[PDB]
Amino acid sequence: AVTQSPRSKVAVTGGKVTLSCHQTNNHDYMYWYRQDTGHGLRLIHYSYVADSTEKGDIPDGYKASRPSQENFSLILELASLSQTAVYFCASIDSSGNTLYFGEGSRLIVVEDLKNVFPPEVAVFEPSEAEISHTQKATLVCLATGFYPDHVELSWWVNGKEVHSGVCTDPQPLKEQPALNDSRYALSSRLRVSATFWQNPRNHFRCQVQFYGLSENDEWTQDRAKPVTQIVSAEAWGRAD
Amino acid sequence: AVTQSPRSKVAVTGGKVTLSCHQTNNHDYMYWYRQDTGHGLRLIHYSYVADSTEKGDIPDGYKASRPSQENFSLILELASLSQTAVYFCASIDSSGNTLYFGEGSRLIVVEDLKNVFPPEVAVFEPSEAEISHTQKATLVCLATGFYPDHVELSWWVNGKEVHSGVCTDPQPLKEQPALNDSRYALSSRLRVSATFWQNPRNHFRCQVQFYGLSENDEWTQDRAKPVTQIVSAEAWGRAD
Amino acid sequence: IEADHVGTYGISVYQSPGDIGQYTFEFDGDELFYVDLDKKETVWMLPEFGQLASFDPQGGLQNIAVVKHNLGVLTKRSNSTPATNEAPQATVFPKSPVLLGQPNTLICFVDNIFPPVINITWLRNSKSVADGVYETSFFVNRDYSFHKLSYLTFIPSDDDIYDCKVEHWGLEEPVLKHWEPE
Amino acid sequence: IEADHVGTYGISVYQSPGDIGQYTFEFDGDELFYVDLDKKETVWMLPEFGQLASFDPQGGLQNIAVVKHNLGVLTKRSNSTPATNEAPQATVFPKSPVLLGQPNTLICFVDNIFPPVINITWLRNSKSVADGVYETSFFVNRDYSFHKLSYLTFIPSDDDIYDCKVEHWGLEEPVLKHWEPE
Amino acid sequence: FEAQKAKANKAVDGERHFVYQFMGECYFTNGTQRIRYVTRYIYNREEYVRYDSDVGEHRAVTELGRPDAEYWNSQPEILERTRAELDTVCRHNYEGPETHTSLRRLEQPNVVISLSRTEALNHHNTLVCSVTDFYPAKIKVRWFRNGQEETVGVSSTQLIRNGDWTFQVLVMLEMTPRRGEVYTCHVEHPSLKSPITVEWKA
Amino acid sequence: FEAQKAKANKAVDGERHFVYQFMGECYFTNGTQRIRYVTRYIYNREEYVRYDSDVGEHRAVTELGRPDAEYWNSQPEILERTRAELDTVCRHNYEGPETHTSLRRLEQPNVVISLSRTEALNHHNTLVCSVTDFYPAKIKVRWFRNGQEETVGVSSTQLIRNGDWTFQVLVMLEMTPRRGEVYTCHVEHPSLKSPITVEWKA
Amino acid sequence: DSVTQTEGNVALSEEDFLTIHCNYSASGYPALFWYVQYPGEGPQFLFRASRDKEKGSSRGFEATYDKGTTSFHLRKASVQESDSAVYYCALVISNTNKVVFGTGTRLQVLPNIQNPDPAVYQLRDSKSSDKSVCLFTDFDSQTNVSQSKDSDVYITDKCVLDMRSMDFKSNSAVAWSNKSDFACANAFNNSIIPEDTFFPS
Amino acid sequence: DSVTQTEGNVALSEEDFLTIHCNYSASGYPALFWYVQYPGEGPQFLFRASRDKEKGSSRGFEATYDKGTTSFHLRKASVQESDSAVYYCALVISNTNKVVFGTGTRLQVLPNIQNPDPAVYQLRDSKSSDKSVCLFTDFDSQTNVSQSKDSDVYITDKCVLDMRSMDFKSNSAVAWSNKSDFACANAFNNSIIPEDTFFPSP
Repeated sequence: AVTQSPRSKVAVTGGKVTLSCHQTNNHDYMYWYRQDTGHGLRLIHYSYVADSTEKGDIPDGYKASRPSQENFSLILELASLSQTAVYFCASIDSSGNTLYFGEGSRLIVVEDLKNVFPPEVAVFEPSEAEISHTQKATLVCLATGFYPDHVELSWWVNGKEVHSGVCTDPQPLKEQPALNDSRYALSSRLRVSATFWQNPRNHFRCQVQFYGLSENDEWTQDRAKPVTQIVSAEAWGRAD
Repeated sequence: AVTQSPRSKVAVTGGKVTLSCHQTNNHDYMYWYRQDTGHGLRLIHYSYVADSTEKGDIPDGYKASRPSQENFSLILELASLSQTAVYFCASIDSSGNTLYFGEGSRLIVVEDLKNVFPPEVAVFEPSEAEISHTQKATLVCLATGFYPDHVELSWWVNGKEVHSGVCTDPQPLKEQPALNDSRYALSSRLRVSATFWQNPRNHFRCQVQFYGLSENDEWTQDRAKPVTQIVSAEAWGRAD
Repeated sequence: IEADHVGTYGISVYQSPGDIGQYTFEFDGDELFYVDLDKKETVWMLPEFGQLASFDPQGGLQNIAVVKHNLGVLTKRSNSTPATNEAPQATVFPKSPVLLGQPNTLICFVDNIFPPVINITWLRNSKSVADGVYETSFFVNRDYSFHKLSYLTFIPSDDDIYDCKVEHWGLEEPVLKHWEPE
Repeated sequence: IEADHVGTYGISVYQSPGDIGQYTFEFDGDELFYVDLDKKETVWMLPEFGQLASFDPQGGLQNIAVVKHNLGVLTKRSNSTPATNEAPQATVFPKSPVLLGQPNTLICFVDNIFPPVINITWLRNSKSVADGVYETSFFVNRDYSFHKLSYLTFIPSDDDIYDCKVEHWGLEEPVLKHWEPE
Repeated sequence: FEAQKAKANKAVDGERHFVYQFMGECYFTNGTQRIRYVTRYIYNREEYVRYDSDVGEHRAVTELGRPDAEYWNSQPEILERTRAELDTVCRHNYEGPETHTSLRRLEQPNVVISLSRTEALNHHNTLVCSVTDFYPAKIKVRWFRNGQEETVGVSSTQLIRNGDWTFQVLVMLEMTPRRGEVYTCHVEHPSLKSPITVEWKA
Repeated sequence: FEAQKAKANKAVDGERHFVYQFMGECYFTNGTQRIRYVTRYIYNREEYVRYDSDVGEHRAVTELGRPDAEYWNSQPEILERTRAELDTVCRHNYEGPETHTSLRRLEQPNVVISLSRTEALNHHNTLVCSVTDFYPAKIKVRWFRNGQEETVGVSSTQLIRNGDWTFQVLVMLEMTPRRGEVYTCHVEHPSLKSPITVEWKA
Repeated sequence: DSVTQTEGNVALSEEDFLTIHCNYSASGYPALFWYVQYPGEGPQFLFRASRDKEKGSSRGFEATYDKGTTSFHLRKASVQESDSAVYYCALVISNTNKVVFGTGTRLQVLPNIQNPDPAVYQLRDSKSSDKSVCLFTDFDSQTNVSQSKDSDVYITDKCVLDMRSMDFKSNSAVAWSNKSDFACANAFNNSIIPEDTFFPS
Repeated sequence: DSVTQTEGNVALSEEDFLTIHCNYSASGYPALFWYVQYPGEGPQFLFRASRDKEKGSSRGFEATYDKGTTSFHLRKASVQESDSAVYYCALVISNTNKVVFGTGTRLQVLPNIQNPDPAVYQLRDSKSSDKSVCLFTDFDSQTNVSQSKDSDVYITDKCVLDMRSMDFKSNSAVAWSNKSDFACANAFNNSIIPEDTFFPSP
């Protein structure tokens, strides 16, 4: 249906961001809403024809472009700290009134990119105790030291991604509660049968998707450029 | 104005009579009425145009003819005893409603012309007493034994007819009250001064006009034909 | 001139030459009856009227005698002045709704007639009809001219055209008033 | 088809070529208002109505976008079939009783209009007038053709003849509807 | 009741078509209450003499009528006769014959409804209500569109006089037949004790 | 009160003048009591698709409309939206805007009487009663000859729509002016609390 | 459709009041007339009345048209003796111009004699007196002369004679008989004659 | 012209009754909706109601359009723990096709644990164990995990894990410390843990 791009994006104040939206449903009406706790969804701009756009409730600070009838772009010429939010794109059939949203485009606007850092992932193998007590094995994945506070943690067993027996912290945790540029940490759990873990054949991996700098961003430091990447950690079954 | 002809006429039952009427008033409407005590005037026929006629209340037994607009004729083809009466002719102006009658045409219908009887006239000289008591002298004239009952009694002194000091019975008197062919009688009086009578020079005469048979009527009897005549009686003044 | 009812009585008309007279009685513009000068009788339009009311024919005859006379006098008193002819108009219409195959009466109303000497005849398909034709007397008009009506008994056929033909000295040639069902 | 009241809402018309659109609201055969596609505002016939009721212009613009699209589709779906021109008829009459030397409005009612692209102009003594001329939007008809009214403000003069001149593709040459005060 | 006639007075003596016309009109206002009597003598469409009860005597209308007018007013029998005709003719005929004849004639009308052109629902047409053969003239015809009296689109002819003591009138109603519609024609006339109503269901 | 509009559904994709026409009619019988809602899509004077609340779904009227009708009835969001317009549009607009706008507009008529040709007592003429600038359409005009309503000789035009929310109608009366006569024109209309009556003394 | 006169015969003394009733029945509104006929001639027009309340008059006679009680009663204040004649009430049917007459009333106006002298004389005939004649004259108008119960005796009714040269009037009646025993003193025994009547011999 | 949701955050045990109030204010007669957004994705359509008295429903959830009190309160009989997500109340302005959303209510459906089995294990790192991790799992939903008063110790809130292949659920929290004196038996001392929690010695 409706897909959004990028899935996420960090930006510097005064920076220019571009959220693009593609639609296959073949609808005439496409909208742009911003989400932020304490305000739900507010409309920024909307379009019903392939060449025009119209302002919503809070269009101030944004520009839209409907080049075609399946592509609707949202542009922020100059990033602002108050523009940090989750942007959702949607569509509706002119003969209907039901909205179809996309996955969303999280956008964080930082003051100094000098406060940004990629994560560090580690996997902790189940406890010998838990196994011999509940016949279940729990693996824990830790992502720590990253900034901004937006990562996507997923589990992959033997090449396939799993959603069964998985738990990930709702939202990140500050490593330095009382501090300005504090790094974040996030944990996740995957619980599998005692046997499924005791098989040296099984391969468990923990993918952490981090969104950071973009290739078109100036970097003149010593440590690596914290570009949007994927850090991971793996672990093989323990023959028990 | 309107004159009638004849003034009178005696007729035999079955006889044919013709009453003619002439008018000078120059009127369109002319009528014929019959008069008989106990019925006043009844209309027989009437006419408004020079060639037609119209029936009244009792046209039975009569025929009319309006040859011109001033001559109106009433005809009785066959005389009847019940047709004995006085016929009056009259006229009216089409723009008015006032009648103008004539003198009248008395008509008597007898059974046998052998009866019409001439009147016998006599004069009775005044009384020696009346003279020497009122200084007035009255002469009486008596016409008796006539039939039908239609006569005209007049007085003539010294050749002239007089209408002063004269009285004549209104209508005749029957000599035989209870009888069919009763004769009639009629009296008249003329009163003059005692002196006018005591003059041997004065000549008093009583004329009685009797209407009876006409010259054109069959008569085969012994006594004289009772034709319309005048019978009279005279008397000369008497010495004081 | 302003009245709830108008009764015109003794209407006598006479003309010369020919001694053509007419005597009628009207009421609210309808003929009560006329007097036939020849048959010398009174003809009531509504026969039911003659049952209730009557009028002795003699009346009209007598009154026609006067008028006849007055024409003589007035004719001479004016050096025999001729009457000015007029052009009479016609109008044709049905007495009741026209329903094919059903007895009806076709009416011809002729107005502005003067003198009152006219010939109104009918024509079916230009063939001239003479049966079931009743004619009214001349009715009087405020301007002293006349009007008359002619009635034709007929059965409306699908395609039979009728014509009211009028002949009057005021016309160089008869005028045909056409009427058709459809 | 049988009702005490009829409200026609969102009436959208569009034609090609030229992209000529019209958006109106009617009630019992009277225009409540129309939306100016250019000025992008709502124009109420009876201004006092706009005080009480309102309608966001966006509504018409949006609905005109759909109709515009449907014409495209339906045009192709029928191998571009041309519309059959009509012969619009005109009728002229005064808004109120004609009183010389007194402001009145002359009305020209044009019916059987299709397509809805026409020119209605007035002529005073064949001189053509352009002041005090108001023109309504096209009104819809049951047969899907339209009608329109044109109003001319004027003062009836003794001898000034007016003419409602109509120009439409369904006519070889303009048709003049004549109207005179005498 | 014997009808009385107005009498004409005889004129005093003193191609080419001549017409003479006499007549006595009796104008009755409010019954017998007010009466005006006029007799007119007409020679060739020209009224030359006349008697008007409002004047009380013959009056020439033109020089041709002086002789007559002069004479008739002189003879008392002629002036008084003419003068009396207001009671002798007018009043008499009104209280007698007329009252028992034309003044009581009542002929109920026959009413029918017709459609001009063949019926085609949801198409304009004309409805005609023919009221015929009634008497006297006073009459009312009203159209009704299923329940309510309509006046617009309604057109009526003038009173047509048939000449034989009857009238007729036609009343058109412009309309368009929609199924479920009911047009009725109402007619009120003095001869009816209750209004007549003919119906026509579309 | 915000007026609600009928929305048009988008057609499914698949000199020379072309005309497309969409519209949503709302038939209100007896106020809001009974309501019927119909939307019509017309291509070149030809209705090819339509929604009738009496049917409950889009129905092609011609082969050109099957694609559309098929699609719209399939998607629930489209059929339910259209279907709801009977309350969403019709009822809403009637109980709201209309009720406070056209449903309460009352415009009293201006009536005047005129004579066709110059007056000549005792001569036929025409009397015209001009009733203009009124609203709504429902109106009654009656003629009266000094006291009594007359219907014969009366002719009326049809209701003339001026186009600017006002109507007019003309009513002729055939007659003849006689001094003492009084003709009055009676007009009853919803906007008047009491009938209007214009007089014309002969 | 006719006319009816109440009386038929009326007699009265000069200077009395005269009233002759007349009623009618007509189909129209007829003009009412009165005619008079003097002895020995045709009836002549007296006067007319063309309509209700109207009044006709002439020579002292007058009548009022009464449509209500359909009357037309003749009337005169003081009748003279020259008014003796027959009076007809007439009616005119205007439609056919026919005139309907009543029966007619005969009017006898007895003169007034202030100086009366009742007496009965015997008049002798001229030449040969075959019958005798008794003259009864000079009596008052109050006296009446009745027929004799004897068939051989003839008696005429009273006759008013007037000498227009002395303005002296006088009533008289005659009686005669063909027989020989005719006595004037007995001639009028069948009548009520004044108590002082004069008789000579 | 907007939408308001009473709550903002709701938490309850599985098989409880759910009720999320929603009130609105519109210029027209809007179609009311409900959307739901599950953690980590966009909001999706739940169901709608186009007019008064109409009822929208889906997956156990249902709401009734109440024009009177302008409401549209969501409701489910027995909520399941898989219904935890954010619920939005929406409104559609049909004239411009704009959709107004409410604030959104976050729904937390605490699972039902008949038998806990608390326990705190120590998990070792792969290859090189720089820091130690203590896993607290198998406790009931009545237990709460509070932050540590030590800055060198990190602790996450309870996380509901579900093995959809044995219909077995289980709560859990994690605690880790960089230092060397990290003891699992002390890791959660700042929290009230079940009295019989299991503490295996490494």
